[PDB]
Amino acid sequence: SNADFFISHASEDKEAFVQDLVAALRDLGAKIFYDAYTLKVGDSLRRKIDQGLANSKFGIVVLSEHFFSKQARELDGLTAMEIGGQTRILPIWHKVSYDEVRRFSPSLADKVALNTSLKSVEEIAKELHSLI
Repeated sequence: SNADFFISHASEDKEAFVQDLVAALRDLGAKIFYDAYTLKVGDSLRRKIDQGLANSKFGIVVLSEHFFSKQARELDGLTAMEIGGQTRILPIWHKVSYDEVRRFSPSLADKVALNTSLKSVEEIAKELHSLI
């Protein structure tokens, strides 16, 4: 577990917010990996999460509109608990509404998480760095 955090995200967010979160956290002296953790349609969240947790202390999942679009009701209880029911995984809500999160997964909407509409990338990096 060399790195402090690994960031799993949708490709559409990688340059815009993942990129600032990575830069801001590195600026504070934290080790982070974002190259291998982009999510593509057909990827297994479980496998990517286990892969990342084998090389890092914690994991970050960027919950944006793109992440939800890319990712079935029957299995929502299983997949949302992989994002929200893990002690070492912290989700970040990015540019999403409570009703959107609830529409994709009722289970996820009430789980404790960071939110970019409440803090700057710098405030989020400082708060994430404290947990380390």
